[PDB]
Amino acid sequence: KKGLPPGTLVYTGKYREDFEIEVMNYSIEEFREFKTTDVESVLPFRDSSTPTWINITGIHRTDVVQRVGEFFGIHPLVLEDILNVHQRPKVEFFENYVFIVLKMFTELESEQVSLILTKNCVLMFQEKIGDVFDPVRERIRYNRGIIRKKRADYLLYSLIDALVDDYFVLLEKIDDEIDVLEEEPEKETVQRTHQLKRNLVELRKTIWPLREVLSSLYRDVPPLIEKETVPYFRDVYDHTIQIADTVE
Amino acid sequence: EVQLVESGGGLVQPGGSLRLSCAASGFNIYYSSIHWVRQAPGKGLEWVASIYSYSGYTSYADSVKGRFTISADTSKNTAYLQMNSLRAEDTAVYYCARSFYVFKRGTKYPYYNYPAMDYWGQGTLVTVFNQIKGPSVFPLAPSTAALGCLVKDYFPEPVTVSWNSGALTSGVHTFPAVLQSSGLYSLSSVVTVPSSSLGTQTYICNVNHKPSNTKVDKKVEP
Amino acid sequence: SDIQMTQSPSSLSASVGDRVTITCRASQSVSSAVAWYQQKPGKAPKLLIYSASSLYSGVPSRFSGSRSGTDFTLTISSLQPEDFATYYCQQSYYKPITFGQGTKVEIKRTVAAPSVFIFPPSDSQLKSGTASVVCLLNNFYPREAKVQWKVDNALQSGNSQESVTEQDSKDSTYSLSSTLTLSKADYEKHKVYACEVTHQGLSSPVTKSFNRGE
Ligand SMILES: [Cl-]
Ligand SMILES: [Cl-]
Ligand SMILES: [Cl-]
Repeated sequence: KKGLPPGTLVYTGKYREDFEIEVMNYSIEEFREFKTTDVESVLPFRDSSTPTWINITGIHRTDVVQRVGEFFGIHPLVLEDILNVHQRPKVEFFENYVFIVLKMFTELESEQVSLILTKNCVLMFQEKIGDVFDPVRERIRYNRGIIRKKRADYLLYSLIDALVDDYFVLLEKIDDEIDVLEEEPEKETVQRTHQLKRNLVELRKTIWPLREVLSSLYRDVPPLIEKETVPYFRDVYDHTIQIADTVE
Repeated sequence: EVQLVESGGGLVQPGGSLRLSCAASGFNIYYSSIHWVRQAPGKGLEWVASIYSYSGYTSYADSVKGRFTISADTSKNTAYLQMNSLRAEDTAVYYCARSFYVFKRGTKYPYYNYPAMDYWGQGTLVTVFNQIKGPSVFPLAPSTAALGCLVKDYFPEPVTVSWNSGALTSGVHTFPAVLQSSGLYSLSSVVTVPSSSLGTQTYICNVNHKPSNTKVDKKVEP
Repeated sequence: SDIQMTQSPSSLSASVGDRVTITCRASQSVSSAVAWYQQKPGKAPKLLIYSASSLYSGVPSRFSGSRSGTDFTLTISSLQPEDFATYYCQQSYYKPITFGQGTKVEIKRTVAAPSVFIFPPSDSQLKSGTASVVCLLNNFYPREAKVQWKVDNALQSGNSQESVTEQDSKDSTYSLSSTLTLSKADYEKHKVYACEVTHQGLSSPVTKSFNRGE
């Protein structure tokens, strides 16, 4: 992107295998889900009276990103940031939507996930198939908790909460694997151990920009997040600050 | 410095095809979004198609989708509109236009304005036809005086009318054409004249239908 | 599911020095993503205002734009001769891009009653099997007029078409033609052909008529 001018829509990542769209539209009474490779079948949820989760996997299909973006009223410079997967997590507020860029860890792998909250949709953009959001899927499907009774702002909370819980499970799992490898002096074990330590180092770097995002979502929130949902965002934020540093 | 110039407009039949071009100077189309906007005779502006030239991403109004293809040749710096499956409602002035947007990145509240069309060409006329047919011309005879010509049963538009080969322009009114149930156009041209001039002054309407190469001079007397 | 942009009015009349106001209403929120364009006869549109209120480089400061929710206003603070034109609003928030219907800014003048003329069909036309009777209303203001056709005291419907000029450059008036089309056979069955005109400038209706045969 060094040569390219502002506004150039180019995917900068390494995943060009998968493409699918997955929709879950729900209310108190019912839910509906489907998978498709036909972008025209997701456009009508823009105007839905009930909350929709649209998940687009394979942003290498920049034609599909542009189609969805232009129909949903997403500014071209936001579409540029969705496709540019080499950037620091951040949150940006516009009049009709909230834009969030996060990292998702899932043989440790990173991908960028973008989320757009409108009054009735969460649009989620991913690089490759596989995510940490199955527990939210399961709550929609079997009507567990309160997600089916709430709006898209609570859907955003639920997705970010799943990501944050997974993050803290993951780095506990990495600490345990590292402790075991150290009880184990073969060349493969040593180089592997040093690999897992470098991985743990990159995991813990991402807490700082994530805390900036979580802070903005509960302190002077914009109108697309309702007063009643703010306490849920405050709980996700609070969960990141529990083992505080000490000066002594 | 920046200029868009459209060309390629003319007569076309259903079954036929027509390619319009928009030649851009002072900027490179490669990093631009180029639009076609059309205006049917006596109507408003209607967006047709757009191309984001860097990716080749194209967008179409539902009324042209599957009939028109927009493209960009980034070595000729030229955009094209390829018109297929022509219909009578495609008859219009076609304009090419560039869009821009103003922005500043950064902060939690980025300053992002949505695009507008800064540069436009002067447009190219597309006329859709089945048959070319020249008009029949009839006097509207006078009896302070009005006299005229009725210009009936032609296709397509336009027809021009002049009076005494352009020597008489004052008090002249040439009406917009109406489309009859026959699918042929009709119009009249009239002029008010001092009655005193009629008997003495000759009044000839000069009718020109360029599509059929028809010129007709009708003397109009009482 | 296209956003509709309802622009009003379709036409207005004004004098030089007037404050003119043109409105556009979006069917859904388009944030501020609204632009205004001017167009003169035979010329391409010109950008005046973008993002609802930003004046485009080189546009006179007497043009301003403002927003209130989904209501958008173009204001000409003091109309100058070169501002008689058509104006369009456009939203670029959602694709497809949508335009308002347009507002034609016309020259205000005093009411002027039409002068009315009736023309029988030429002998030349009758030979080919059709008869057009033409009613001309000349040099009137404002544009609204009604023409009713009567053949032997029978009110005619569905067999006439009207055409109106744009405002004349010299006197700011309109003219109109109404053409009654009959088969030769039908034209030769009846005697009296009349058109009746009503217009704001006329204190009662005007009829011009002829007898077929003269
Ligand atoms: Cl709570
Ligand atoms: Cl010629
Ligand atoms: Cl309004």
